[PDB]
Formats: sequence, C-alpha cells, structure tokens
Amino acid sequence: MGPVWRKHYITYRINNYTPDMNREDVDYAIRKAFQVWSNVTPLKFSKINTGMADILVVFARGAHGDDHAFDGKGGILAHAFGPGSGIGGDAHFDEDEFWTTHSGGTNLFLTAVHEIGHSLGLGHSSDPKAVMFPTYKYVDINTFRLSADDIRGIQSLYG
Ligand SMILES: COc1ccc(-c2ccc(S(=O)(=O)c3ccccc3[C@H](CCC(=O)O)C(=O)O)cc2)cc1
Ligand SMILES: [Ca+2]
Ligand SMILES: [Ca+2]
Ligand SMILES: [Ca+2]
Ligand SMILES: [Zn+2]
Ligand SMILES: [Zn+2]
Repeated sequence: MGPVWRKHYITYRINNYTPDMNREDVDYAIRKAFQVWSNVTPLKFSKINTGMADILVVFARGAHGDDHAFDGKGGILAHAFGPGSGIGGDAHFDEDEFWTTHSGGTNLFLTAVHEIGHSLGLGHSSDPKAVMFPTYKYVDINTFRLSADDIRGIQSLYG
C-alpha cells in the first residue's frame, strides 16, 4: 500500500477548462467522478476556486512541466499522481483529445473516474470490468457502476 491521503476532506480545483466542452459540463463531469469515489469511502470532495487544492485538474498538451509528456491525439488520454504534496494528487488530461459528455471522442467523466482513482492511490486492476483496468472503453455513463474489485481496492485504502 503506497501513499494515501490521511484526511477525509479533500479539495480539488479546475486549473483551466477544455474548449471541447461547455464549462458547466466539465464541472459536472468532474464533480460526478469525485462522487463515484466518495460514495464508497469516508472521503468528502470540495471544489475550490482559489488557493492550493489537494487535487489540481489540468488540461494540457505535449510537454507540460512534468516529466510525463502527452502524445498528441490518440494514445495516452490522461494521467494522475498519487497522494502527496505539491503535484501529488494532481490529474492532467491531454487537450489533444476531444473530450465529451457522450460516446463521441473521449468521455471526460469516465476518464476522470479512472484518474481520480490514481489520485487517491489506486493502481491498475487486471479485471476488465473494473474502472481501474488500464483500457479505456465507453460504457453508458448514466448507468455506470464501480466493480467489486474497484470497491475492494478503494476500501482497502480508506474504509
Ligand atoms: C472504464 O473507464 C476507464 C476510463 C479510462 C481508462 C483509462 C485507460 C487508459 C489511459 S491512458 O492514458 O491511455 C494510459 C494507458 C496505458 C497506461 C497508462 C495510462 C495512463 C497514464 C498515462 C501516462 O503515464 O502519461 C493512466 O493509466 O492513467 C487513461 C484512462 C480506463 C478505464
Ligand atoms: Ca496536489
Ligand atoms: Ca493523447
Ligand atoms: Ca481537445
Ligand atoms: Zn502531466
Ligand atoms: Zn491508469
């Protein structure tokens, strides 16, 4: 068990917004993605608009100031750092993707659920039904649900 947040109230901040989507749909997708994990743990997530948040959400392209460049359209979608100070927790989404609320392009909500998993300390699962499986695939977002493996993983860290 590597790093974990040692506190229940976690803050996030949207550094910048992708032009691919309506602003309120970015807010909603990110908020919903946090709720997925707060529904199975004692963690509480609050959006802040100024100051240092635990989890900074960034849309960036190519080389963006960390040692982990993005690759243009396709390939890598996003990445996140495990719990820690500074860049720890932060979630970066490749702006060269086309982010959406639906099945077109790459679904922001689903990607965010996977990346926040990493921000909370989760690795990857070998279970293709898990949100933490290392392969993106679209599933109807209105019906989405964590797998038993994802729940066991997060509860092993927090509950
Ligand atoms: C079920 O919903 C899901 C949604 C998204 C994903 C998902 C799958 C792949 C990526 S990915 O970006 O194609 C990817 C691919 C291979 C290894 C690692 C990754 C990234 C990290 C990329 C980096 O180091 O810069 C990751 O796992 O977070 C991102 C997100 C998986 C499942
Ligand atoms: Ca951080
Ligand atoms: Ca890419
Ligand atoms: Ca884009
Ligand atoms: Zn990055
Ligand atoms: Zn991953």
